[PDB]
Amino acid sequence: SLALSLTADQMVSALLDAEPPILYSEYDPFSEASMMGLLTNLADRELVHMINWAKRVPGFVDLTLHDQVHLLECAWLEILMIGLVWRSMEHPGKLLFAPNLLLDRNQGKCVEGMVEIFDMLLATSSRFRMMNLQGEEFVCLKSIILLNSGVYTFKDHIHRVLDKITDTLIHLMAKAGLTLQQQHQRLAQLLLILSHIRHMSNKGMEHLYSMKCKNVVPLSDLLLEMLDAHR
Amino acid sequence: KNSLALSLTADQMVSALLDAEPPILYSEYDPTRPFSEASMMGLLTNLADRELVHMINWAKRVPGFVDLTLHDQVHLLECAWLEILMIGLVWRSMEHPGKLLFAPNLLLDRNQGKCVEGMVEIFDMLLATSSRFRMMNLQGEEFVCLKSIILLNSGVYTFTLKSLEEKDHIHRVLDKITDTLIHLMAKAGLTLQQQHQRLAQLLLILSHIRHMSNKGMEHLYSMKCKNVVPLSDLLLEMLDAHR
Amino acid sequence: HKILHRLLQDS
Amino acid sequence: KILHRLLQD
Ligand SMILES: O=S1C=CC(c2ccc(O)cc2Cl)=C1c1ccc(O)cc1Cl
Ligand SMILES: O=S1C=CC(c2ccc(O)cc2Cl)=C1c1ccc(O)cc1Cl
Repeated sequence: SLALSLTADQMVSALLDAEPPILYSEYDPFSEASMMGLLTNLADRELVHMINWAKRVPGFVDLTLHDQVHLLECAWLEILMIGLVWRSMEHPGKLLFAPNLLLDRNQGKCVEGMVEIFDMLLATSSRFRMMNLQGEEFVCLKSIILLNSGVYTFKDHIHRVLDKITDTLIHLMAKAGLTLQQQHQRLAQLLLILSHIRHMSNKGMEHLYSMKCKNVVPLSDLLLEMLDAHR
Repeated sequence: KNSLALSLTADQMVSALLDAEPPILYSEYDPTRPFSEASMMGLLTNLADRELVHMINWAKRVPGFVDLTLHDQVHLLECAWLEILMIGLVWRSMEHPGKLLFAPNLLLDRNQGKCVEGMVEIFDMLLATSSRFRMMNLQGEEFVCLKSIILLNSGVYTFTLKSLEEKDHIHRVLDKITDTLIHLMAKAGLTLQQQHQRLAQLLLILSHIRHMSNKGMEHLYSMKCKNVVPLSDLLLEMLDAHR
Repeated sequence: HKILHRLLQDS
Repeated sequence: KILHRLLQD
């Protein structure tokens, strides 16, 4: 496994190079079916890029195909949400789903139960904003989610890669001039947010399941496959 | 003002948390009668309800928790109560591979968890967490830190403008517990790289503990509507705080 | 009238 | 299983 042989800088640049692009929503208020359709189409197209982003995560390709499927099936909504939260940092009070799709919590009331998920996402973006989260830190957190969120539903290799990313996070903070006490404090603060990102995913997974049997908007086959893996 | 928690040293933090530990309760389990879905759920409901009473009074003794307003204390316990019940159960079950020690007289395996619909999937996650604690050789001083971190963290992001100092006070105590965890790992002869890695490994488990709590909350809501076994008035309050 | 309130309340 | 196919490529 070549992931463990990389340096901290070579881990950062590999994750930065593997970043998926920022996709656009379908061009042109919103109802329930219209907003859910725009979000469904966007999430479905983002999933294709995430799967290719996962292959470029150092150490992910070393896993068997079954383990790659298990990790993506459990973390896919977390990865979509943390990317949405990252894009929305420069837009306080708003969620940047796409450069042409910027929504506030009032627009989240068009869909049932969507305003609760919106407020949790907005709160996470404010937390990233108050902590001055850096893009190098963000790509490490997103890789941690991919490898960690499903590791206990199965493994020594995945934990070795997780320790590798932990070394990379600390290496970034020491590069920024933080003291040893500030390094493990910021490391703890960042990882505790992943507990809430997991919470938003479980709440978001239940909402997508309700949208399925409400049948407001038809879901894609890939989205249904990722959704059915949680029930 | 003049918080007692911010003044505590690392060793004093451990002592206060260890002194606040709730007891390990027993259940009304009779090994004579075999298991039924209503009986086993009644045992787990009766046990969890009595543990909730001890948890609420344990939370009062967590450094910094008493400084929060009553509205914040209610909110933190309402969202973290099942997480705290689960990490305690996982901690009790470390020395019993493949078994969950709900009580010293109630030791269940993944087979007996099948006596309840959907409960088997939650049993396997709790077992995997207990295996992870055994794999890491989790220490009781580290465990009491993680349990207090769950209480303060799990509901801090679910909080208008002036109460930002209350959210800031919680983050100050959270950093205080982080210093305590690092102080523990430094005493056990771990290098700085080992301290950061083990610190990350412990906090990533809290992500899976949140996942078990969310799945457990949906399973408890299912039993409520199934009406097969009645839930206590306190559990119904804590359960309705998530919908 | 929450039970959690009173259990947190009484001293 | 679309997730399988997208990972093979
Ligand atoms: O319920 S959801 C909360 C956030 C989103 C979301 C949508 C698009 C996207 O590119 C990223 C995200 Cl995180 C929700 C959603 C909605 C419909 C749907 O079909 C799928 C999803 Cl994921
Ligand atoms: O669904 S559950 C999975 C674990 C448990 C559990 C039970 C007792 C206890 O002291 C601690 C735990 Cl974590 C379940 C449970 C069951 C019924 C019930 O009424 C409440 C709970 Cl919490």
